[PDB]
Amino acid sequence: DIVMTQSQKFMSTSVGDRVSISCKASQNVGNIIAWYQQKPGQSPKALIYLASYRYSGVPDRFTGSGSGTDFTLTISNVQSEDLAEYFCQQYSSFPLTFGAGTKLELKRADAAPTVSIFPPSSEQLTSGGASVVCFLNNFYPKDINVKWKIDGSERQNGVLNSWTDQDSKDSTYSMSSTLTLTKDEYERHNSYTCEATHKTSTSPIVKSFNRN
Amino acid sequence: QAQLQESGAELVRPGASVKMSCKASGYRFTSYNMHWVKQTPRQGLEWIGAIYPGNGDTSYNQKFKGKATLTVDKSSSTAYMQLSSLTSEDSAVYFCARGRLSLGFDYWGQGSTLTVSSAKTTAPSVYPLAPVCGDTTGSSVTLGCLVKGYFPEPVTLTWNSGSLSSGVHTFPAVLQSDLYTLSSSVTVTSSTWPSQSITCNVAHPASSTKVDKKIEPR
Repeated sequence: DIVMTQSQKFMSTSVGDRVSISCKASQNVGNIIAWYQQKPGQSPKALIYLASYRYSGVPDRFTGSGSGTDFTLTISNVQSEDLAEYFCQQYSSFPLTFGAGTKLELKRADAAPTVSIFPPSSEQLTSGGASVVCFLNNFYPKDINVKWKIDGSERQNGVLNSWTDQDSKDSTYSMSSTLTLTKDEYERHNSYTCEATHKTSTSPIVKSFNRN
Repeated sequence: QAQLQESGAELVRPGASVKMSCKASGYRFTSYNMHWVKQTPRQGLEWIGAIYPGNGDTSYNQKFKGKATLTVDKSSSTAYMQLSSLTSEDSAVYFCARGRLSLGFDYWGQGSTLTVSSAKTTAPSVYPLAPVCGDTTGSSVTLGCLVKGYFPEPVTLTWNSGSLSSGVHTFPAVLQSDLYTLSSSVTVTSSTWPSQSITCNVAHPASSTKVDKKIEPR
């Protein structure tokens, strides 16, 4: 199989800048590669075919280049609508293969996360459950690490995380982390902590509490 | 003028078998190959196979051989893809697309979402999230709502019936052990809560449920 490689999962840029997304084929496929753009909850949209041709109706700021194995998609004078995910594809020989895609995100100034932790509710405890929740809102870059520590020990089992897309209003990122235990287990420990490491701080941000 | 009309979402339990459709219009159906692609956050876009509606010939990606079967109905310009022995691994979005020998996939359907779960419709449990001991350091405070144990999607969530639209973050739902759990936080001024009541309104149409959970100080 011909492997298509897009080394950068994410790329940061600004409106008016020029970006170049790379894509490499494990074998020489001449100019039989295409580029597709895709936005949240939508289907792929054809932008480039035959390595450098633009489909009818595509902005001229979009340009494709390369031949053989090294290809690239360049977007000069970037626009807000251009912010999306880009996939390259070789349709030279079966099985047809796509790259892993590259997400284009708006660049913005660094922002530390606002962290807040919450204990299990009475309602959930009555049902025999216990979830501890941690919110880490409006931070940037998107890279961040969250850890849970029960009475000093890190706990990785029973944790579920959810991340939001880059906010269209302030270009920041938010995350939610929930640790779920059984009521019995919850009432078996005392110290619960949410620890986050982020570019904006040398030391981790710590939010915790003790049962009762 | 070309248009690919895919069938709607599907919900089935493991071992089952679904048959998605892709109605074509605006061009000569038998002149182009119809391709199918699978999309998933973990595997990305994956080519499944292609069918030439002209004679019915097909090509399959080894990886989906035995999993997917492609056919067409020439008279109704419709293409089909059936997936059997479904498992949670087959849960993804499936697109049909027109294949052009030299221009690649010039057209794509909207896609059909396939969710494979052994779960049955289930209303969510709405849990209030109040700050530890009702405290807050800044001139603002953050409350939240934990919507867990529901199926299927989607869920509608608002704060104070929508009056509080600013400063809210409703996180994407996560599927775990057959059920979904979503999260939502809201940030307001210290002078707002507990002073004034903050309520989490959660609706789940699939089960016809509406729940209003007020965040109480403890």
